[PDB]
Amino acid sequence: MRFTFPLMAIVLEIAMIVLFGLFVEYFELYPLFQDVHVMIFVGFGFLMTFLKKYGFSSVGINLLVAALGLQWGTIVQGILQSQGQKFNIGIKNMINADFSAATVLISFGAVLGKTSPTQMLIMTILEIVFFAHNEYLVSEIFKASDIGASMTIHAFGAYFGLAVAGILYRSGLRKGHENEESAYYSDLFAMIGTLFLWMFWPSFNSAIAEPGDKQCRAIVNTYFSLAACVLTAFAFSSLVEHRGKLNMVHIQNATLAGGVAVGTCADMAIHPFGSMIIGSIAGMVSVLGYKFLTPLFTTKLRIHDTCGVHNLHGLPGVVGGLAGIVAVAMGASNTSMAMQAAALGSSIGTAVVGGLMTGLILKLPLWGQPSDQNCYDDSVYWKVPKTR
Amino acid sequence: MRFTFPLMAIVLEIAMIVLFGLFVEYIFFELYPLFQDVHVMIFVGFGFLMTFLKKYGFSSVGINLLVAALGLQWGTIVQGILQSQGQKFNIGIKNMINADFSAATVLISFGAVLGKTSPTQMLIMTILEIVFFAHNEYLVSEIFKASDIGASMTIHAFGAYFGLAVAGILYRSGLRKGHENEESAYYSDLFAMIGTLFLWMFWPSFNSAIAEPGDKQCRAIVNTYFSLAACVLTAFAFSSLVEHRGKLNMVHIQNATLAGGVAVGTCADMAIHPFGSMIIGSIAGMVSVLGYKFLTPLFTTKLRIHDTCGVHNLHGLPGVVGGLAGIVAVAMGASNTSMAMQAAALGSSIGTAVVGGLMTGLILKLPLWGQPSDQNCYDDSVYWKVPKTR
Amino acid sequence: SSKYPRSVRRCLPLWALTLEAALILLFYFFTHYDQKGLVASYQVGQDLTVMAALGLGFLTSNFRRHSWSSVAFNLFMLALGVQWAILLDGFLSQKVVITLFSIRLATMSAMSVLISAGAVLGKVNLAQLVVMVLVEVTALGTLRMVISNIFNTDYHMNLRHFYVFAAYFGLTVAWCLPKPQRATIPSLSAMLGALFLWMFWPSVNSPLLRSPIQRKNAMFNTYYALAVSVVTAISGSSLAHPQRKISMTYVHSAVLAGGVAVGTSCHLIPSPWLAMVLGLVAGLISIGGAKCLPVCISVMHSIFSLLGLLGEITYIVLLVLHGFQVLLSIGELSLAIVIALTSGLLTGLLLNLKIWKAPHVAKYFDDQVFWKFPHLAVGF
Amino acid sequence: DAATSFLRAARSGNLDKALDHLRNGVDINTCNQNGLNGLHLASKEGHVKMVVELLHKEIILETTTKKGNTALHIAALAGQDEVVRELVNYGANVNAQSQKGFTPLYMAAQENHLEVVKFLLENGANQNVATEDGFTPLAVALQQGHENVVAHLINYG
Ligand SMILES: CC(C)CCC[C@@H](C)[C@H]1CC[C@H]2[C@@H]3CC=C4C[C@@H](O)CC[C@]4(C)[C@H]3CC[C@]12C
Ligand SMILES: CC(C)CCC[C@@H](C)[C@H]1CC[C@H]2[C@@H]3CC=C4C[C@@H](O)CC[C@]4(C)[C@H]3CC[C@]12C
Repeated sequence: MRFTFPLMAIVLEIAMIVLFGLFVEYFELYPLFQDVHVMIFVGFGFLMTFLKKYGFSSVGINLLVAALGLQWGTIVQGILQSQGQKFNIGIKNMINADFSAATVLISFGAVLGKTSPTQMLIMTILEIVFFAHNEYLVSEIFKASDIGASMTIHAFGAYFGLAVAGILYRSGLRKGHENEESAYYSDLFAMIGTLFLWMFWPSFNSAIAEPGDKQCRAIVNTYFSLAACVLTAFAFSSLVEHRGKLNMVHIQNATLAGGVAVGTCADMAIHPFGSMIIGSIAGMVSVLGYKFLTPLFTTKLRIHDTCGVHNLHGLPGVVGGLAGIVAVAMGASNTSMAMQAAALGSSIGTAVVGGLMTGLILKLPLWGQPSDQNCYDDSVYWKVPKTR
Repeated sequence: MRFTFPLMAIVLEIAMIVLFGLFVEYIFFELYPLFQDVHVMIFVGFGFLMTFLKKYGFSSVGINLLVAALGLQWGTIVQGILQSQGQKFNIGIKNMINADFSAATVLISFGAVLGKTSPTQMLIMTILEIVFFAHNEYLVSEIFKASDIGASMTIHAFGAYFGLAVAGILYRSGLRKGHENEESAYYSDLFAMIGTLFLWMFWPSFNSAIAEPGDKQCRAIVNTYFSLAACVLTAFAFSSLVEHRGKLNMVHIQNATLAGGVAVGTCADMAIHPFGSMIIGSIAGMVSVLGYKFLTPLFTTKLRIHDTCGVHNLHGLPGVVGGLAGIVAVAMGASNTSMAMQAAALGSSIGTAVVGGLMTGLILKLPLWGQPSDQNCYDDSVYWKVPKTR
Repeated sequence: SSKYPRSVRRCLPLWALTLEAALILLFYFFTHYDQKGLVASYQVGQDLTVMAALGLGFLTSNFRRHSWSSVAFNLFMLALGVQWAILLDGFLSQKVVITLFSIRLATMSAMSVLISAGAVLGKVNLAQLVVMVLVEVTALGTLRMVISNIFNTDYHMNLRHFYVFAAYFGLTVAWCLPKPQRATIPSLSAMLGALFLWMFWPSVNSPLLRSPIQRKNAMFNTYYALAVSVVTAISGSSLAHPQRKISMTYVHSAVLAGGVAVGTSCHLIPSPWLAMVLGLVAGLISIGGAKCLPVCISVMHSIFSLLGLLGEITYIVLLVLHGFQVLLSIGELSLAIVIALTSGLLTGLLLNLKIWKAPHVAKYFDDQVFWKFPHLAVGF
Repeated sequence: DAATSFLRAARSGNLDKALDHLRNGVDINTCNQNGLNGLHLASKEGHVKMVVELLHKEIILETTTKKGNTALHIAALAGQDEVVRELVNYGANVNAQSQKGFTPLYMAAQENHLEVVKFLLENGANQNVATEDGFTPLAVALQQGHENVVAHLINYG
């Protein structure tokens, strides 16, 4: 039914309005919030525009998903923190709502080009519930330190999206798709998202960091991790390609793995050289993931990941969690090691279980899912111009 | 003739230099980040939003840069002269922000006549429109003393109506049934989405920059944020509802998703609640999409007003909805200030916009500014060297 | 010789990974860590970073088939240059305490290289650019150190000469390379880069200004000079083009004109009218350079070189107002240009070495030389 | 080791050393690990005299590498127009296909080697021999934005 999407959008928005009326009441961090905002809406949105015939869906559904997600995440996270009571909206609420949007967008990267906007609304709602509850578990029960959210945003989003993509597996797409390909100017547009993510990641990892030494450390460590990651991502992209050519997939994504991998340790006293080591390993891991593990996942494990979010958010997120465990073992922070391990395990496990449930809901033939031939094509859901 | 556009631009610049020398002299770092967000909105947001036209990208972004760069200087002079009543004045971050707001008003008007005017015409429109805009906002803020922190009425409605009046005066019979160049392209629409997203992201700074520090500024930010969020959902929904086979239209997604930021402008610093901002944002997106679908064809084919970017659907109608929301919010007791002065502000904004736009369009109509022929409308090649390769 | 690029599958990874390993080791051995205005101070460095990666990265993306290389190589160059600049600034200005301020200064050092690279982009591969980054950061550091030793200025404050050093270093390196265009969409992306540069340039004109009043006045002067320069460049472009049309490529560079013109004196300009006068004169010089220099390789780089020199000249014309100091400042400028040219010649001679596996002159301005594309025959 | 030295001489264009090695008894049809014989490397590096001399010494013209590339494929990809001319003069098959299905015209078109494209078309190169991927020389030239090559390809037809 063509009216499923507008009805769902309007009903969800009315529910948001009623919840805000029931539960919500009314400046130094506002610039950091705006940096995070740019990463959410321009960073991810344009990062996903590499697909030659899916640019409209990538950027626009990014906008739609994130707009819904910030409202719903505001509500869910606020109710969790208030234990069902009314709560006030600060700058921190806005930053955390943007983080919930980022988690959903990471998951979206796994199923990009194979889902409808209606499916993405449903996924936003369910995934934000699961993500918020895991994040509450990590912050308040375990009391683990994950300031950059390597486990709670990146690893969670990656493995949730992978579980959904696994449930939504299409046998017809295992060997590839004519539409699943980049274009020259499309890769150019994707570099815009890459550059904004790279530029503003230090604000991402430090926005809610405790003011003072922890926030300064978050900024500096994130910056140097990303600087090292750029060099290693370029080097390993050249290393794994015929005749040393550079691969735009690698330069668009693996250059950001430093931001993900240093997230758990960002506010810890790991020193710039420690942050650089983490970034270097992350760039390497991301490029190797894109080159060797994504084909393995798609063909043998039947888990197709359109944007290779496992290589940017999943494996580097796991690496960041492991780095947090090790850093605790070296005294770099006062948090328990067992709680870091528990946070990593809970993030991955909750992501997988919730992703399976959500994908089982998304698998119902009621959401206008594209046919196999029409995957990665804007024209299913958009009026497409007649020339490029 | 040939040197009209260079001669007018240098004569205007020398005038600006003289006026600054005669009148201008030298909290800042608290507000500078918000000013930076506004600056990005002016030059990247509006500039790239208009690059959807397949053969007009250079003129869109570049004439946007020319209009805004001139307008910040001219608006500094005019607004400061009005505030000082003809005396030498100092300039701080607020003068910067207000001049950028005046530039934004001109850019909104430019969206109506986009693709049918020359750079010389845009210089003239900038100079005249900033004067009309500055006088109206002085009337609204100082005589009426109405509350318009987000400038739904003084920027958006004013700019929209001033642009429509110029577009109607500049009406071309040839363009009523469309134009082969009035058409988007894939990558042009992606560039337009760059513009849209920067406007959408930085609108809270836009609506909160001049707000009183403290509760009012924070309320402006929060209200704008959630209003824009709700507007996205309704704009997507109604773009699906009104289009053939439910397909989304990038015109709607590029423009109607900002209607929430426009419509919450007047009430932005008022205590309408986050839920109140969302209801206005949800209505704004609806109204903007319906305007694009149904009213723009009516305005163009029947009223002889051709609005290239549909600024009436983003800035005009949502501007009026925001002014109307402010009157209702005063009746609710959400705000001090009278219902009558909020209503007087909406009336004066519209009336001064249409009157000034009509007199400015009469000046622009004169066949002296190198405006394109009907055939060459929406074509960069009239004024720019265009690469052979797309 | 073969016009088909030689495999870099061993050169480039070994080079980049050895560089990053060396940088990590040096950071471990020589760098060390360490309030109310943390976010305020961070935002200036973030503005510089945005101007470096987005601004300069996309500004050179206008080429028809070299946009990927421009953007990505600019990112790589920034990542290398900032780490190396941290180490070099520490070594020549004392262990290295890493602060947000030191990151900001290192970013400025990196942007000097990024501006210089515009003269050579499309004619070099990544390894050559690594060499250029290392040598140029080192040469700028040496120049600042020599100025500090001789004229008793601060090492960090001598980074004011960055625009003139960058313009002349890049020109010399370009002059040394073997001897050898636009499209609409890359032109619009380059406009995005140019706009971000133009918008955040006031942050370039006051990173190094400690006091608030000087920062405020410098920002105001840069903003107004830039506004005037954009209007002169778009309006005057039609005059400096054979077809009487506005040139997008000319605009991309000429928008900055007033920024560079007031770069080294904006803290000394006491009223905005003078900054606007300098912006107008910078724009007019930009038109004149576009129209005249081509008669007498990159034209925008050449006009920038005049504009940086114009900037020092107006700094001299002003510093007296606020003649031995003139002699000292002329000597400082001459030493800056001399070192820029000499280190640029050395860099160009190094870049010409065969081992870099540089692109064939027939293959300049092509992403296909450096990037993977589908459905291509590969190898032999 | 003599064969390795002969192959190195062919790569470097040291015609005297290669001739001395051949006189000493070095096999003309020797090849390196990649299957590039002396003619393949001579074509790679554009050593016209080496090509002429090797052709005189009864080197197989249509011997292919492991990638399936003949001397003409290598010359076209390398952009050695003079070598392509000599190879065709000596009877090089201009429509030979590699394992992937690339023709010399496809390689010339992909590498924007306009003069090679000119000569191959003028010598009967068929611009419809597609690759296993289904790509034609016109298609790959369009993909890479080689605009002069595309214009000439469509003009010749
Ligand atoms: C998060 C990732 C890394 C691991 C956990 C996700 C698991 C549970 C996913 C990934 C692979 C998936 C399977 C892939 C393909 C098929 C075949 C299909 O005809 C039925 C579903 C089935 C059998 C999927 C069920 C869900 C699945 C098992
Ligand atoms: C992620 C798994 C596979 C392990 C690999 C990451 C390793 C290399 C990381 C994780 C945590 C890191 C450590 C964290 C904290 C410190 C204390 C500091 O004063 C010296 C560096 C040191 C000791 C770091 C060195 C690098 C390190 C050991």
